[PDB]
Amino acid sequence: DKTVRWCAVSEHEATKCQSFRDHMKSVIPSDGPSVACVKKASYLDCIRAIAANEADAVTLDAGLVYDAYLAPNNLKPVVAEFYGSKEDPQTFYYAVAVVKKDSGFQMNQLRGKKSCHTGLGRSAGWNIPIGLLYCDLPEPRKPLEKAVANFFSGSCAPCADGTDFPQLCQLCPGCGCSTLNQYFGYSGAFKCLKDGAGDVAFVKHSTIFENLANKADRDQYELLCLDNTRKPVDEYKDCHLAQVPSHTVVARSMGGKEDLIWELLNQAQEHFGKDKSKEFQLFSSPHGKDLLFKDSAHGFLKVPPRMDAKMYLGYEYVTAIRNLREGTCPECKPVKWCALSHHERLKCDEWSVNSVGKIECVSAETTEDCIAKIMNGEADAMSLDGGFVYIAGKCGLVPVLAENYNAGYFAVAVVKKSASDLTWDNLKGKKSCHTAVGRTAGWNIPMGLLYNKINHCRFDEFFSEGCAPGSKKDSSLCKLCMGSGLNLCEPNNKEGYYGYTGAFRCLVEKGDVAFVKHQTVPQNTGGKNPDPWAKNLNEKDYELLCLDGTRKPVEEYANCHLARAPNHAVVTRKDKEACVHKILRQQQHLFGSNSETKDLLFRDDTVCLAKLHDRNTYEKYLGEEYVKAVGNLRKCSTSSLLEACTFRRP
Ligand SMILES: [Fe+3]
Repeated sequence: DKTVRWCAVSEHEATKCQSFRDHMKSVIPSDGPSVACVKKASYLDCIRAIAANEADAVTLDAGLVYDAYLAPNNLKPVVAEFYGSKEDPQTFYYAVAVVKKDSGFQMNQLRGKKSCHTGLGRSAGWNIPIGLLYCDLPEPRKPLEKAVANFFSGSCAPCADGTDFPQLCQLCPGCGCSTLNQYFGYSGAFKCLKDGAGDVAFVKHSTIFENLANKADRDQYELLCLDNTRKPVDEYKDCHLAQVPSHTVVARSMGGKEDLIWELLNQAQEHFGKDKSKEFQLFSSPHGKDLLFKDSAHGFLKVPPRMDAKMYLGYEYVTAIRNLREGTCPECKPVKWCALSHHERLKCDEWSVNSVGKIECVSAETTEDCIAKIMNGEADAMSLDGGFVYIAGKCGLVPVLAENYNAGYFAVAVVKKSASDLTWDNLKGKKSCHTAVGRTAGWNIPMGLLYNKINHCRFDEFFSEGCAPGSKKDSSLCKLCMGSGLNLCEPNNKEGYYGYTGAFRCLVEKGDVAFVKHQTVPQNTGGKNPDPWAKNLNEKDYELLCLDGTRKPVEEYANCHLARAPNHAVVTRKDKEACVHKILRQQQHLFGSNSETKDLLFRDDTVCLAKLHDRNTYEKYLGEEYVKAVGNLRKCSTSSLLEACTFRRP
């Protein structure tokens, strides 16, 4: 059967689920999804039912999405409700801390201030901010209200126990837990800030825009960012306490039935969603409000399949809620490097013991997996080609240090000297060799420039065929690759045409043009590479294509390159930027210019790890022209990590 067992948490919900069930049968054909209805006592019982394979799907708030993820439940987000409208779907809100312009303090200076909260137990106004501040609170941290009462000098915390903790009600005596209290709710807590009762209001990104129509007034307010800087109120995407999904359908991590759940809900919205005007409506009920889904919902969006709960909720949210649940606080130290192979891990392990605890190791199977571990705190750092820096950046990470070899390396187009027809001005129908799709030298620069000439990124229809590792297996740009079985066209070492050397090899054996870096040909000719494919080559037999339309010798790269590559760079989270900057310079003065295979963790061209100063953003580090190019190449991107991050921040 293709049945989705929907979990209801009340009798009114099960009634709506049964109506849902019955109406779907009229509009979905026999080979299509159907609905079964399971009634449990609570959200938590539903989570357990689904983990136990007694049900399949339930829609949850953020907090319960977190509970659902924890062992032994192991559920994940699969479909999101959206709001507002189809043109600009709203899936998330942002919890923010709003303050007055010129009030003279940062997030790490909130102790002693006056706070305005929407209400005790509410997410944006209490659980998140207090969650994030948890370890700043004085001991004993239980009971929580007492500890908060002794952190802020006074507050309005609606619904708090002012009798036992009067500080929490200084700004709203009684701590009224209703609209009768002028400082209750989102508009209430903002008002508490605006009227000068408090110094900080813990509310939503939209709260200020709903209460202040004129920009001139909003310019008198700012937001506290967790890096202890301030930003304008319309920049909440880069300055929030947490990003929070409004309502999320979850399901088993393995065994599903993700695709069935989406097929069901997508067809349900199409026949019974917003403004469909049938007797049955998905987003309302005669039996009650917010049954199964929120009545305000306008539809559903499929959650990208790479997404897990921690990535969906985000690192900020998870930190906040972890603190609340676990109640654990520390008493700088170990940087967790991410390895991508057994040989990367072996160098890392012996680095760890050589560093004396200062460095530790974690491994993942691909770069993206390693990036995701950095985003969620399972790891802290790794070094990346410019193309992965962009992806890391879109995913919220920052570059901290750049690999130096000597402005960085040159991306060049290599060709065989014999075939003296080839020029940059027309490579249409020729055979191309790339390091990998999405890398600086192999793709982003050359195809970036190419995009401007042809105005599309279907490069498998420009070149006759090629090898560009990471392409779709049925693409003409996997035809020249050499990997066997499942390894064919894979962006890793089991594919011999992957990477700088690989792409040059590809040119030598099969291609017409290879997109690599300036030192690749010199290093793989003249006997320096002893492998049979390179041993007997000399660099004089290869030439570079210049932007002119002319050609030049390989040593002449400085006047015959496509563009300057931004260097490979170490990336991490903003909250570890300082510690990573410190520990690596302290480690490279000990183990720098003063791997057992090739280019493990860092390139072997790397002489030092260099300061970035003001270029600690992916946009500022890569430069605008590089970012523009990659932007245009996304239209044809197949990176599932990038798809997941962009779902959360388009
Ligand atoms: Fe590179």
